Amino acid sequence: XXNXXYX
Amino acid sequence: XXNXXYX
Amino acid sequence: XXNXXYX
Amino acid sequence: XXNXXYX
Ligand SMILES: *[C@@H]1O[C@H](CO)[C@@H](O)[C@H](O)[C@H]1O
Ligand SMILES: *[C@@H]1O[C@H](CO)[C@@H](O)[C@H](O)[C@H]1O
Ligand SMILES: *[C@@H]1O[C@H](CO)[C@@H](O)[C@H](O)[C@H]1O
Ligand SMILES: *[C@@H]1O[C@H](CO)[C@@H](O)[C@H](O)[C@H]1O
Ligand SMILES: *[C@H]1C[C@](C)(N)C(O)(O)[C@H](C)O1
Ligand SMILES: *[C@H]1C[C@](C)(N)C(O)(O)[C@H](C)O1
Ligand SMILES: *[C@H]1C[C@](C)(N)C(O)(O)[C@H](C)O1
Ligand SMILES: *[C@H]1C[C@](C)(N)C(O)(O)[C@H](C)O1
Repeated sequence: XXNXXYX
Repeated sequence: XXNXXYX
Repeated sequence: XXNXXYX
Repeated sequence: XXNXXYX
């Protein structure tokens, strides 16, 4: 990761 | 809000 | 984004 | 003010 979310 | 990110 | 805030 | 925006 490294991005965020939430999915 | 309620979503996340990060932008 | 493009909106503002703050939430 | 105190809120943000932008309008
Ligand atoms: C990103 O979100 C995860 C899940 O809640 C968390 O473990 C990290 O601390 C946070 O930075
Ligand atoms: C973003 O939201 C996640 C999930 O609740 C949390 O773990 C992080 O600390 C927050 O920055
Ligand atoms: C939020 O956006 C306004 C408008 O561009 C800027 O003046 C602020 O510094 C920023 O926090
Ligand atoms: C809020 O946005 C205004 C307009 O750009 C700015 O003057 C403030 O510095 C900022 O905090
Ligand atoms: C992150 C926040 C969210 C998008 N509202 C969710 O609860 O649906 C997701 C599972 O976690
Ligand atoms: C959230 C995580 C990210 C997408 N990697 C970023 O660091 O670019 C952003 C500023 O914050
Ligand atoms: C932006 C301005 C605000 C709406 N007054 C707040 O302080 O509550 C928020 C956290 O940030
Ligand atoms: C703040 C950002 C915005 C909502 N995109 C706008 O450019 O329309 C407004 C004038 O300023």
